[PDB]
Amino acid sequence: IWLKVCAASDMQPGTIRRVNRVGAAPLAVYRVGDQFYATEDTCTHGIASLSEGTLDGDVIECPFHGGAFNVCTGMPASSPCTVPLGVFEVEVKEGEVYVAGEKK
Amino acid sequence: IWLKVCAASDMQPGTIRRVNRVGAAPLAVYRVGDQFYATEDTCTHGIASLSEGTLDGDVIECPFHGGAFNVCTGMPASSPCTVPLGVFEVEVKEGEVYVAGEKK
Amino acid sequence: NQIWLKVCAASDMQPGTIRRVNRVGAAPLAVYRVGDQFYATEDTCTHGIASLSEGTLDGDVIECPFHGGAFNVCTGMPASSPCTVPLGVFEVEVKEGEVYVAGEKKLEHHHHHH
Amino acid sequence: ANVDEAILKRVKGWAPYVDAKLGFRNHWYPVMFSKEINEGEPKTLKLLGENLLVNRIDGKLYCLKDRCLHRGVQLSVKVECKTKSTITCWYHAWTYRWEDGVLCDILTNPTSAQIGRQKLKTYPVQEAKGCVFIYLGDGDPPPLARDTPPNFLDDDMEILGKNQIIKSNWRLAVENGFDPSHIYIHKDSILVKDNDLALPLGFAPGGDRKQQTRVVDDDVVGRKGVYDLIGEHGVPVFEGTIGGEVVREGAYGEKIVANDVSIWLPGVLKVNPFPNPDMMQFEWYVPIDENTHYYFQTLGKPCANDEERKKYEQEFESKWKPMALEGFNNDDIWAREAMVDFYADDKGWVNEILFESDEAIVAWRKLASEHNQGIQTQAHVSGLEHH
Amino acid sequence: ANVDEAILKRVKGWAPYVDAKLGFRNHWYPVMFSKEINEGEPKTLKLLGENLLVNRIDGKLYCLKDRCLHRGVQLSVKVECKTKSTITCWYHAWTYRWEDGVLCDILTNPTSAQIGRQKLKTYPVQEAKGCVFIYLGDGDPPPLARDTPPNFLDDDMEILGKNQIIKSNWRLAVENGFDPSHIYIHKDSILVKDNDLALPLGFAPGGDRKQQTRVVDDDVVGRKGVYDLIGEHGVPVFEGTIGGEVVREGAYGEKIVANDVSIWLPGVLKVNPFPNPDMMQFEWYVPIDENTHYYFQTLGKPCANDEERKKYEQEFESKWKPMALEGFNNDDIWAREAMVDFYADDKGWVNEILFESDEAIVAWRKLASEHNQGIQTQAHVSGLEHHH
Amino acid sequence: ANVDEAILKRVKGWAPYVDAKLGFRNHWYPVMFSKEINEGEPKTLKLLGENLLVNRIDGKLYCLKDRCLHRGVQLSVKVECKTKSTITCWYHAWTYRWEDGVLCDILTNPTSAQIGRQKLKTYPVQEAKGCVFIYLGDGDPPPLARDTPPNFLDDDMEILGKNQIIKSNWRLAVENGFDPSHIYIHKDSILVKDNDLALPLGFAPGGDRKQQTRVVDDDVVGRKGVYDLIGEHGVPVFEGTIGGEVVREGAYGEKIVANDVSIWLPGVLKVNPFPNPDMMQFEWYVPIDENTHYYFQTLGKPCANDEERKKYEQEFESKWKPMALEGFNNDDIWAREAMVDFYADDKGWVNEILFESDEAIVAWRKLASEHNQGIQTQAHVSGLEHH
Ligand SMILES: c1ccc2c(c1)[nH]c1ccccc12
Ligand SMILES: c1ccc2c(c1)[nH]c1ccccc12
Ligand code: FES
Ligand code: FES
Ligand code: FES
Ligand code: FES
Ligand code: FES
Ligand code: FES
Ligand SMILES: [Fe+2]
Ligand SMILES: [Fe+2]
Ligand SMILES: [Fe+2]
Repeated sequence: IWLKVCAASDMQPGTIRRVNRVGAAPLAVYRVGDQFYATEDTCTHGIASLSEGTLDGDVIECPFHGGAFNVCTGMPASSPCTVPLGVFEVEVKEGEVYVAGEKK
Repeated sequence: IWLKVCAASDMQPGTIRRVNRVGAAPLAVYRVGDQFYATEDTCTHGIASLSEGTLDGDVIECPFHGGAFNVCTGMPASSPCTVPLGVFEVEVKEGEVYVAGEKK
Repeated sequence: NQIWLKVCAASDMQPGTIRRVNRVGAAPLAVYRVGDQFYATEDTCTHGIASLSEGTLDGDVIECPFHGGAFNVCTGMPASSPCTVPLGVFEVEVKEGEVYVAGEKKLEHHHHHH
Repeated sequence: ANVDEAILKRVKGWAPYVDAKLGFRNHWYPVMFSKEINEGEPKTLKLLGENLLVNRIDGKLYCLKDRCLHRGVQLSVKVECKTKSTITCWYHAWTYRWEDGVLCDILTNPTSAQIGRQKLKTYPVQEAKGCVFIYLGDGDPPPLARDTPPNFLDDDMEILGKNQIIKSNWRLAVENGFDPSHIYIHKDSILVKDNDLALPLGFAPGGDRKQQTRVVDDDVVGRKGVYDLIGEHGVPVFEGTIGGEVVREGAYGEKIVANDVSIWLPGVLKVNPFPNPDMMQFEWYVPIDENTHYYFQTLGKPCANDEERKKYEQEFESKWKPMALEGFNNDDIWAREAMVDFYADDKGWVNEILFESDEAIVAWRKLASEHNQGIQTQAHVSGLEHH
Repeated sequence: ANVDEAILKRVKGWAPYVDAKLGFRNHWYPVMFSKEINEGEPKTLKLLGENLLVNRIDGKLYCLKDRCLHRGVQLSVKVECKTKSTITCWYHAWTYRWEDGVLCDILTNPTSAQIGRQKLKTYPVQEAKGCVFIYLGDGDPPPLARDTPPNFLDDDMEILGKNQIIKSNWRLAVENGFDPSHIYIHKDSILVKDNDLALPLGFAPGGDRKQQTRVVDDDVVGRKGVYDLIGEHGVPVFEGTIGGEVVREGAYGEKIVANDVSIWLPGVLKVNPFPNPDMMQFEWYVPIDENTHYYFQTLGKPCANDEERKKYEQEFESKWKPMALEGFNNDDIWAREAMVDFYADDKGWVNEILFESDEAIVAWRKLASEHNQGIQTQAHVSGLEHHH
Repeated sequence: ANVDEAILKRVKGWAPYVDAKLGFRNHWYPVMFSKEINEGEPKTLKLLGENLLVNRIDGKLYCLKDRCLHRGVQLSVKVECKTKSTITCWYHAWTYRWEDGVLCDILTNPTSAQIGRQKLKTYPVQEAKGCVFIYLGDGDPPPLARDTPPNFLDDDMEILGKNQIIKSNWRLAVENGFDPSHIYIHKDSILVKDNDLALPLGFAPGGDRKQQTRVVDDDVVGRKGVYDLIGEHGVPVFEGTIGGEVVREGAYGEKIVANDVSIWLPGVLKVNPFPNPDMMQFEWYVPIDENTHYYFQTLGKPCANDEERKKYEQEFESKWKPMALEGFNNDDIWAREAMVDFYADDKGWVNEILFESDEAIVAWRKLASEHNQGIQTQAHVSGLEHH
């Protein structure tokens, strides 16, 4: 169920934050403007950390091979990525960032 | 020695009209602005029908390989064409277009 | 020979032009007029056997007509490949509106330190 | 994509066909005969520029791309099938299921996050008439019937054949086979004399342009092809003359063959009847890469019982195969190879000077351009790209 | 610019490495063994795409570019050393000094103004441990130690080896060598049984990414490299399973080898200990051109005198070379060749799908991209170009 | 252009020459000896990248491009000369006349509209001194004398020679031949000792640049060439030294040869006298394709009667051919091959470091750039292109 990630102001616009989860695969929380999104942190094309990539609009570019994903739908935006990223809806209440426990 | 093609008004400038002749090779009637011209319909470089090509000014481009001819002189304008096209006499009278039975 | 070699009247050369100076028993020189200043170097390109006086002068850089190599006429240093060997530079002075070029090239001898 | 855009721009009637140097994607293609692949013995081959692996497990055929997802090596360099349903890469042991290509295990790291999250490309494979067909395409395949000539799949049709690799682009092969006037190169074939065939040197066309061919835009199964009708109103040429003097004659045999000749997408010719009044020939020109193709020949004959089939197989091995498939078609092989240079730089597609009988070829090029199911690109081979 | 810029732009973490198809300039590289080059007997070789000539004069080695300055022919087509300190091109007789490459004479024209005004490219050369190293770079060379792995130069370390030309780009060779999981290809090597080795099939990593390796850039001699510490927190794999069933096991020998593996610039691997608990293996993957490399293998074992040295040599010839260098590493050869096609069009650098053990390789790619001393280009081979 | 514009922009003195990788069009070139082509036996060859066919009919030679207008196959794959004056393509039987290349018949369709309306490229052919010359150009050809060195066509000059294919661009061959200092590579030639020749190792230039050569552009025959006059003011090098010590000596034979050397467009050298004081050598470096050329060698010696011709022919076979053409010129062959890599990427034309004796080569490059009759391009090979 929902996990408290951080205060909205803890992230500058256009930045990415990695969220480690004990016993689980890490997640990546993106701040596009004033909006927040989250996906699995590991690129589906390899072992790269998307949180160490480049964000352009709502598209995250993997730092390894240039593959890319739409941080909202999790669908590939650029090759060689073909496997859709797991998306996690995020909630922002009272200046606090929350990311769902499961996908969807 | 003249065959009825059509009424000058039935042809928009920059358009082509194929003239089939019983027991003989077809001809192509071109309307360049206010004047009409005629040549063999078959491209000399192969078996293409020039009436299915594109007219740019007074130059007809063959749909097969891009070869071209000047519809007034019948001379090649673009490679791979090299053999001159047979030109036929065109005559407008009482608003109707007429093409000569034999080439000039 | 002679310490200073008489070339021509400073007025006989237009800005951006080059003149070849032949010498008895020695290799030819090339004198360039950059604006109102005069410079000189060996005439033979260091990359081959071309005559730099037959090249094109662009500012203070002379381009060889053979392979496109180039040099800075002031320092004699290569400015464009395939040239890699520096040109010998010869001092030029104007006495009485007359152009004079040195008979011996300048050396890294008794001058500013590095 | 595959050809200089300045060239494609010039070819307005069939640019896609000229662009299709690697073949048409999303079509079925025969690549070998059923007897060539046995239980648990993976076989390699290249189709449309792609390296593939075919295996037979519990009688059924499966096809996997012969390129490991990890470092791109061909799994076939050192085959390692450690369980009946899988194949393990010899390099770092990534293991894939033949069934769906899923990466089910990694022996060098059983805890890898990649397990179950990657999939090696697989292609549908179907056996019919003793022939192995592969659907080199994406998504659910259409019926095999769509990509085969009429009657090839008939219940009583007995199919026997031969396959080999030929050094020419597949299109040169298709055009040569469907070329009405190429029959001239067969004038001295042993089959003509030894099987008493009637064979003209060519044809003097008759009727209009549209009467020269019959295009089939749709069949009951979605077939796309063209029939050569030059002989419908054309005059068979039996004596060749130069300056009015006879210098060559056709063959005046009694057997009339090649009643109808049709070419079908993705590139298979049907000659009926041939090489004998009671048989028919179906041959594919399968693209392997830009310079080579599989010349997959088959001869079919209706057979009711097992006795006739036996007899037919005997006749095939002792007569038809050596006298027809080789004695007749061997000349087609070097004829195809002779056109390689002119088209190799793609300039031949602009400089060729066609004549009347080529109407058949033009009809094929247009049909192919308008109804093919996709152009194979080098990107499909190395990995699709989109930024 | 050796690779399509579109591809390089995609590889944010190690573009320089992907661009270094011809190797890194300004580094020392071993190209042959001392005993292979004799007095006054010029030897030809290609290094980083450059044709070179090496010669021994009065015992000392000299290296000249094997390409006459005049019409660009290789002097080696017809070698002409008319004096001990020079070589004369067989074409128009331009003559160069081995010591500095200066065009000192021209037999066809002694009055030529070119004489003394041209210089053929020379490269520093030094022999160490019986190996010939050439500094393929410009300016004064750095200490050899910088481009050699630790202990290779130790006083007592006796070095023996083998060298050959392999048909694959040098990087594929480097990565195959430093690859923790490739060990799987060696499961049936005769060395494993014949030398009673303990050898797993692979590794299940443990701990974070940073812990997977140790990036060294604080070495005092200046060497730059990466240590593979996968077996530090990872569970070695001895039972290979498919669907949970054991289909293959590793080797349960008594000898413990390869406790630590490290890769160092310009591209030399160190496996310690190997192939025996009291030995070390040092191997270079030297770039010859874009498609080939020298697989320079060396085995080191401390020796206190000429008696032990002789003993070791005999063991090397009868056992180590055939059983290890060949019996073990022969599989690495075809493994390298198998990756050629995927990477040949440079597309593999984008399409490869990596997994956990590749973290070590990634670290190497980044280290190499950041600490290499220069990227060799085709222009270096034909002649550097520059427009004012 | 056949070369990167960036390179051509750099070579202001002879860019056309650097661009002429395929040779100069509109010049006569020798390709074989008359005795090699018999009546009614077509021979194939490639000249300036073009595949050609040469045939002898009633003693006269004719040349047709070896590429059918239809599908671009080489007619020579299977030669079918059905009447004395024609050749019929083996594919669809398009038939051409040797004399004018006109498409006169088509056996596969005698009613085709292409008949009498298409023409295959023909090239002028002329035999002289027992040598076969082909005018690889368009329009009526100029006199053969224009493209031959002085004295080659002399009535009493008996011409004997040899021809072969060498793996190097024609220009590298030309420059090797006209190179004054390359003489060094011949110092150990058997001709030097066996024919007691006087042969220096090189030359110490003398006089100004203009005096180094004699450019010929005033020849009444139209010949365009350059004479190498380095020995007129220079001091022959017979003692080569290093550090002031003699390390090699030239040949001090009694026979004086090669005191007159000249290079002529399209690319033929004349060495006089050579290999003997009473003979002359004329050799062509004929472009076949960008990587190869015919090394057409000929030796000329005046002969007033058959007895003298026979005598000459005997010594040619026994001495001149084996001792000179082969014994002396063989080193030139691998010398040419040795320069291929440096110029292969066209960068050698920029990075070469020339010295004094190369002034002769520079004169030739400028002469060739200024007086060639045309630059052959790949477009001439595939088919001229223009919008
Ligand atoms: C891991 C474990 C052993 C080795 C290795 C990586 N790379 C190697 C190269 C040569 C010999 C042994 C090894
Ligand atoms: C100088 C001296 C002799 C020759 C030459 C240049 N070029 C030649 C070409 C063929 C045979 C001899 C020579
Ligand atoms: S690991 Fe992300 S694009 Fe390859
Ligand atoms: S058929 Fe018209 S250009 Fe070819
Ligand atoms: S001679 Fe001046 S650039 Fe070469
Ligand atoms: S390349 Fe196949 S598992 Fe690594
Ligand atoms: S190529 Fe070496 S001296 Fe001329
Ligand atoms: S290719 Fe020659 S007649 Fe068809
Ligand atoms: Fe056929
Ligand atoms: Fe290994
Ligand atoms: Fe020579």
